[PDB]
Formats: sequence, structure tokens, C-alpha cells
Amino acid sequence: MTGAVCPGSFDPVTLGHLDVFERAAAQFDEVIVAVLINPAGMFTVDERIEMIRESTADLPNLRVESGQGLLVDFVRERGLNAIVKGLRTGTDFEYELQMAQMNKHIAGVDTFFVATAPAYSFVSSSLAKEVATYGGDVSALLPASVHQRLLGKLR
Amino acid sequence: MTGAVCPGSFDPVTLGHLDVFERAAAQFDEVIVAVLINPNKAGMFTVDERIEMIRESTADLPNLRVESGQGLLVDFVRERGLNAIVKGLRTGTDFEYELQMAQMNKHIAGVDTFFVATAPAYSFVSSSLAKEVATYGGDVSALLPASVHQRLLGKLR
Amino acid sequence: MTGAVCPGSFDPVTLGHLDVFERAAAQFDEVIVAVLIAGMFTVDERIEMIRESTADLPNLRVESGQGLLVDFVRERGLNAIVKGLRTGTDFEYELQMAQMNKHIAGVDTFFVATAPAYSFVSSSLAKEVATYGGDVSALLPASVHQRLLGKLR
Amino acid sequence: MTGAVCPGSFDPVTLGHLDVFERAAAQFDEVIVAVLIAGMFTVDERIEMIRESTADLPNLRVESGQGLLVDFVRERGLNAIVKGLRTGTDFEYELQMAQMNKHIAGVDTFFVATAPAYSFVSSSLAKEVATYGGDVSALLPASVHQRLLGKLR
Amino acid sequence: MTGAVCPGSFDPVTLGHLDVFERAAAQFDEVIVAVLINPNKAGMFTVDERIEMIRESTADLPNLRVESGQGLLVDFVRERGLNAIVKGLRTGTDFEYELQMAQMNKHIAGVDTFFVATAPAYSFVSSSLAKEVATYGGDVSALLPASVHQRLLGKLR
Amino acid sequence: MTGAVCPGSFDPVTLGHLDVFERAAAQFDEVIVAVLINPAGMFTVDERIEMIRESTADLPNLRVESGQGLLVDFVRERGLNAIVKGLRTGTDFEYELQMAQMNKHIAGVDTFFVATAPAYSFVSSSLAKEVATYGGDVSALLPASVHQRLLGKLR
Ligand SMILES: O=C(O)CCc1c[nH]c2ccccc12
Ligand SMILES: O=C(O)CCc1c[nH]c2ccccc12
Ligand SMILES: O=C(O)CCc1c[nH]c2ccccc12
Ligand SMILES: O=C(O)CCc1c[nH]c2ccccc12
Repeated sequence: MTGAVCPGSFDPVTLGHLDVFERAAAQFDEVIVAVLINPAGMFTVDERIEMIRESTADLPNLRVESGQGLLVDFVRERGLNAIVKGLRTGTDFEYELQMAQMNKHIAGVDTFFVATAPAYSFVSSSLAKEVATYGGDVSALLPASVHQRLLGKLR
Repeated sequence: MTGAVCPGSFDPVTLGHLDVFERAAAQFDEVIVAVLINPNKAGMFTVDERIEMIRESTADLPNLRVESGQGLLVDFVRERGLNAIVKGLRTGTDFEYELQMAQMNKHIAGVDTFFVATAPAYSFVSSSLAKEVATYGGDVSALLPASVHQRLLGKLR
Repeated sequence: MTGAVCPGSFDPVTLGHLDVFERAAAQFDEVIVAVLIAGMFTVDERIEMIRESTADLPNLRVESGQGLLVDFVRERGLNAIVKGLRTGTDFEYELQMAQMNKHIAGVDTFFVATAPAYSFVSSSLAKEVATYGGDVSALLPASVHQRLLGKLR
Repeated sequence: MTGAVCPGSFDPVTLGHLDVFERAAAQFDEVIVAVLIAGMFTVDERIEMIRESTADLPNLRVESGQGLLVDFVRERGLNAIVKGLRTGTDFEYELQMAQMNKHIAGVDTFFVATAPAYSFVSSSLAKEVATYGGDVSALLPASVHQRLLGKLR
Repeated sequence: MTGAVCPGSFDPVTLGHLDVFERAAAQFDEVIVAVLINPNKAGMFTVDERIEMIRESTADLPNLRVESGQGLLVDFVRERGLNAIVKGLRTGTDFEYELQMAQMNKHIAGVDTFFVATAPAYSFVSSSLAKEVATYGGDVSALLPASVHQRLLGKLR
Repeated sequence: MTGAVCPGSFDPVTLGHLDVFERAAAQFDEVIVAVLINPAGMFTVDERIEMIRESTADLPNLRVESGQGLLVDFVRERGLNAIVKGLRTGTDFEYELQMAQMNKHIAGVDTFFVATAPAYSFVSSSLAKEVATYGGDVSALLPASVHQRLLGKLR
């Protein structure tokens, strides 16, 4: 039985994230989305977890959990040793490569990167929030449920 | 039954490739190494030679097999009932041009591509640079499996 | 009297190229597509395919050329190039030619990011995929696609 | 009726920025420099410094703004941004914002490669160097440089 | 009498830094490690601690010395009668932003900068990532000299 | 006594190359410019060597020699173990990094990279030849003597 962890802050989850979740769930027997609790953002951890669960309702082999500290501990504690992450640019690859090599060195945990779907290559949680704050329409870039909650926080 | 295809020309296979094979074999139920052959331009090693060098250095990976092919990689993948490619990457430059091919492959056949950063120690080895260095007498013994190094010197002499 | 030149081999023109043409036509009074003159299509064929695909762009025209792009540009009274860009790698090598062109002829180059949907399309990859039976119909203008099938079949 | 907006904080404007302004003014009928509103200079100060440095550009004006750049652009009847670029790293992060801006408001972005001589100048590095006594006089408009000395001395 | 300055905050020095020091010491008659201290924000280690960790792991480099400084690097370099900086680089992204600073330093003071690719084995270590990983309990003993690892754990506990 | 080798095809030498030569000569006791003879280009090896010698007449600690085969053999045969090369882009760095790591691995030879002077960041031997072929003026980008010879070959 194979498995991977998809880590992030997901504040909020975007369609870019969801695309990665879907592709991981299609290729591994089990996927765990790991939501970081940090020393902070727009949505509480529980809010983020619920938005991810709504968006991944049709992925039966994917579950969502929170964690803190070293990601490789979160991964190994659950019997796995693979991370799956989405990538948008060469710059992304160079920073993430450092962390991937470090994670493999310290804990034997592998990282698999997947290129973003072209349609979602310019979406990030940060930019979506920023645009929405000033009234820009980001409804095509977020799951439907997320866009609903986001308008709420902003009002 | 999960599975992935690890493609390349593997002319010859390097320790960087082998590292990628091992990591894929650890994470997928089956792995197929796809040895892509250009029917127009012969490489240094024949198809038989390429496959033998890979098999000899992967004997301890019981869920990996090696097959050659040509034409579209996505056809090789789909005809085996799979839809994942695993490829090793060294640089940001690598990521950008492989990004193009992965998006195209997803578009035309729904095949996914997963990239892995190769191990630091093998980051600077490529089949082509190993060949070039060996051609002019440089020592590349530590970058190639034992199944390769002396066959390579043999080809060159 | 603003104007820009959109250069390339366009063998064949793709929807990525067409997107750039449309954006250049929307921002300059005058756009010329400059077709460089052994690929798949003849110069006349490439010109025709672009003309077919840009009929709704009244301020655009298509011409062939040879030699330095800056001479093609300057001989038509203009001094700006508009070119599409996909990657950072693209930017760094196009940057060298942009600075060279500015240096030798005072011709400016404006780059525009490809539309997300065409980030992975190029003339070369479309031909390669199509050659092995892959469906590239969503990546090429309708006219082009039929013509491409013909060259292969 | 062509036009483009050149955005930034310009704290202060550098010769790199000015080069881009001049190139945009040469290719569009109308250029607006958009100054975003705790840096070194006040908004009024930054606006003044740019106006001083662009007196020879008759089709350029300088205005301050807040919020989404695309709204600043659209509210003035335009839909193009012109921005200067130094590196491939620059292109990849600016690319994300360019595609976002096109998506949300249909505003195009044209990038231009910095002049070779200004490849290493930025507002931040000029301030940092000047703060420790380094001579940045060859990298800033004459007016700006004097004003900068004043803020430090 | 040739010479180069190797700058950094070295908070703490890593094996990647040490590799760069050794390569500079091999190619220049004298090398000065320049420990740059921000008078506004304290790092994890004091200036004394940073210098001691560097000295302890460079004892076999007789043409290298260690001095702290602040403000413009080019002033530190020129006041010692030198005009070369040697810096290690990992990525293309590293090269682009260090490129800016090297051009600026050449412009304002005529100081040259030479970059070296760090060794593959140390490519992914940085002072900041080593600190972050150690903070949350990860094992970074193989990435730092002996002079550093336990002092680091000490700071953290 | 310190030393470095500056390798290339130099077909022809540009002001970008010369800038690198000057900076190497200022920092090492001895510099050797190594001109590759290849399996080819516009200028013969002897022509290239003479153009480099004219351009570096004021660098007494720099000499010019031809070589073939493995660069690290050329370097070690002359008692040195350092290469100095100019770099223009991050892309350049990524390709050259591979070769530098390989050269250090196989022969213990170090490589030091130096960023191009801003004024010469867009010049290359290849682009200068191409531009000159079609009548473009590249005289500000090449040593004076080189531009003279180049016009000759083209006529
Ligand atoms: O955003 C990421 O890629 C990593 C998030 C992350 C770091 N440590 C973690 C521990 C538990 C869950 C998530 C994380
Ligand atoms: O592909 C490109 O961008 C350059 C094509 C090109 C070079 N010189 C040219 C002259 C005329 C028309 C096109 C060209
Ligand atoms: O620096 C930039 O390129 C963006 C500045 C910017 C964002 N929103 C803006 C609104 C008005 C004027 C300027 C801005
Ligand atoms: O162009 C380069 O950087 C390398 C040229 C080169 C490779 N092997 C060489 C051997 C002798 C002289 C030069 C060379």
C-alpha cells in the first residue's frame, strides 16, 4: 500500500491545490493533506480543513489533518515516506529542491513534484486574497465553497 | 495496482538514473523503465546493451522491469494501463522545458508526470557529459554503475 | 502612428502566436507579422496560414523577410518588436538579442507573457506530437490544423 | 488613442526606471506613471522627483494610486502596463501577476529589458549603498541624487 | 601578494562555507573570512561565537584569518588592500541576485567578485535551513562542522 | 605562485572576454588563455591567438596557448588547478555548474566564475558574427583589431 502527504498552509485552498490533490489521489493508494498550524492568517486551521474537505469530497482515498513542526515527522508518524507538491516555476523548483534534498537527508522522505495545470499557474492563496480584498473577482480560481467563505471574512 | 514509467534514452544509464529508479520503485507498486530508441540516429549503445546495463544494476528491485519503445511516450504508458511518468530533475532550467512536455502529455493523453530531485552526489552526471569526458580520457567510474563503466571504455577503444 | 513588429518562423503559427498578435494589434495602431525565410511549410504557406487566422485584425499585415530583424523593422518606419514569452529561460536568451537589437539599431523589444492555456504549445512540439498521431487540434488555428494533417497524410 | 501605465513605488525613481519611461513614451501616445501609496520618500516627493526627471517627455504624466493596479489602469481608459525587467527570476514572478491582471480585468502587460548599464540598479540597493557612503550618483537622476543626500544628511 | 575576502553572516558557519574557504585558500595567497554583523538584529550566535566556530574548523588553513565587520563589504575589502570577493553559489537564482550585488560592488569600488559552485554534498545546506530544521529536532550533524553542531543544540535548548 | 586558465573558442575574442581576462590577470599571478582547437569556425586557431595577444598586450602575466581534449588535462599539465570563466545569466550558471562540478570531481580542478561587465552582457562571439554578416555595426563590442579582421573575412 502506497501513500503520499500533500503539505501546505492552504489559506485558503485554491483550484491549483485541488488539482495537485486530485493527481496525487489518482496515483497513490492513500493521500494525506497536511495543514500547517503556524506561529497568523485569514482562516483558522479548522476553517481551512473544512474547505479542503468540501473541495475533495469525491476523493475517497484522501484525508485532511493538521500538524506542526517538522513535516518529515508528520509523514513518518503516519507510516509514509513521500511528499507530493505542486510546482509553478523554475524558481519554485530551486527553493523546493533544497528543502526536498534536506528532507531526504534528514529522514529518508522522498518528494515528488507535479507541474501545475496551465489554467492555475498564476493562482496562489496570497494573490487570491490580495485581489479579493480590493474587489477583484477570483471566483474562477477557487472552489465554489471557498469563494463564499472568503467574501464573508472580507465583509 | 499503482505504477509509473521512468523514461529516458539511457545511453548509458547513470547512477543518477538508478537513484531515480530506486525511489520510484519504493513508491509505486510497479515501475517500467522505458528505453526510448530513435530509429533514425543510433546512440553509443544498442538497445540490447542499454537494457542489459540497466537490468544488471537493478536486480535488487523486484517490482521494476525494462522495456524499449519509440514514438510518443504517452502511448507507451497508456498501453500498459498506467498514466504516470516519473522523471529526475537537476535544475530550474530542466524544470521549465520538462514542464512544457509534461503539460503537453497531460493535455493529449491525460498522463501525469512526477518529478524528483536527483541525489546531490549525482547532480552533475548526465549520459552525454559522461560520454564526452570518457571520450577524452577522464575518470567517470564513480558516476556510472559497474555494469556500465568498462563497456563504455570498450566502446570508446 | 504607433507600430510594432511580431517576428518568427511560424512553422506553423499556433494559437500561442495568434494570442500575441491579437494583443499587439490591440495596443499598437499598426502591427506587422514578420515571417523569417527548410521547415515543414513554405514561406507562402506560412504567410497564408497567418493571414487566414488574423482576418479579424484590421490593423495587422503579414510579410516575409530575411537578414537582420532590425532592418526589416526600420525599413518599415518602426522601432519596436513585440514577442511572446513562456519562461524565465526564454527571457534570458531573448534578453540578449533584445539588448543587441537596441544597441545596433535603436529598436525596442516588448515581451508579453503567453496566455496560461498556451504555455506548453510551440510549433516544434505541435509538429512532433502530430507526427506521432497526437491530437493538437486545440492548440492550432482551425485552418492550420487541417493543413498540418495534409502535410503528414 | 494608444496608452500604457508604468507602475511602481519609485522610492526613489532611478535611471533604470527613467529608461523604461522613455521607452514607453516613445511607443505609446499616452503614458501614465503610477506611483503606489512607509518608505524613504513621501508620495508627493516621489511624484515630484519623477516629474522633474521626465520634463522632456510631453506625452507622460505622473499620478498616485492605491488598491489594484488594474483598476487604476482601467479607470483611465487604458488596458496595458509597461514594466522593466532585469532577470529571468523577475520574469517568473512578474509573469504570475501579469496573468492574474489579464484574467481579472483584461489588462495586458508588456515587459522591456533594462538597459545593460542599469542592470544592477534598484531603488533598494541604491538607498542601501548611499546610506553607507557609496557613490550612486551615476545611477540616479541628478535631481533625485541631491534629494537623497538630503534625506540622509 | 594575492588575496580574497569570503563574506557572510556565518550564523552558524556550515560545511558548505568551509568548502568555499578551503577552495579560496588554495588559490589566493591570503584569505580573510568577513563575518558581517547587523548592529540592529542579533543572530543566533554572538560575534565571538561565530568567529570561534569558524576558527576551530579552519585551523589547517594557515593563510586564512577571520575578522568581523559591518556596513559596506567593499570598504572592508579595500581597507585591507584587497579587491576580490569569493562567494559560493548553489543555483541560477543565487547567481542572478548575487550578480546585482557584484556589479554594484564593482561599480562603486572596483572590487571584483568570483563565484564558486559549492560541492554537491553541501548544496542544500544553508545556515537558515539548518537552524530551522534543528529547531524542530531534525538531525543536521552531517551538514555542520563539529565546532558548530552541539553549540547549536545548546542555543536551541 | 597562483594561477588560472581562461578557456574558450574565442572565435573571435570579444570585449566581454577581454574584461574577464583583465579581471583574472589582476587577481592571479599567472593567467593562461586556452584556445580550443575543435573538430570549424570563422578564424583559424593562429588567427584567434593573435587577436587575443593584440587585445591583451598590456597584461604581462597573461599568455595565450592552444589546446585540445580535456580542459582539466590542459590545466594540470601547466601546474595549475583553477579555471576562470565569465558568466552572463542564471541559465549560464546552471550549465556551467554541471561542468565545474564534473571538472572538480575528475581532476580536482576548481572553477571561479565572474559576472560579465554590464556593458558586455549581450555580446557573444556567435551573435557578433551573425550581426556583422548582415551589416550590423558591432565595433563597440569587439577589440579594434578584431573588428578589422572580421570585416576582412566577411568581404
Ligand atoms: O507548506 C509546506 O510545504 C510545508 C508545511 C509544513 C511544514 N511542516 C509541517 C508539519 C505538518 C503539516 C504541514 C507542515
Ligand atoms: O524568430 C525570431 O524572433 C526572429 C526571426 C527573424 C530574424 N530576422 C528576421 C528578418 C525578417 C523577418 C523575421 C526575422
Ligand atoms: O510596483 C508595482 O509594479 C505595483 C504597484 C501598484 C500596485 N497597485 C497599484 C495601484 C496604483 C498605482 C500603483 C500600484
Ligand atoms: O569553451 C570552454 O569553456 C572550454 C574549451 C576547452 C575544452 N577543452 C579544452 C582544452 C584545451 C583548451 C580549451 C578547451
